[PDB]
Amino acid sequence: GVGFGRPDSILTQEQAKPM
Repeated sequence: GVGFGRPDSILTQEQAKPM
């Protein structure tokens, strides 16, 4: 999802890891 430090969903962006 949204954020930084490895992806969720959109595969090559990154996420804050609450998902």
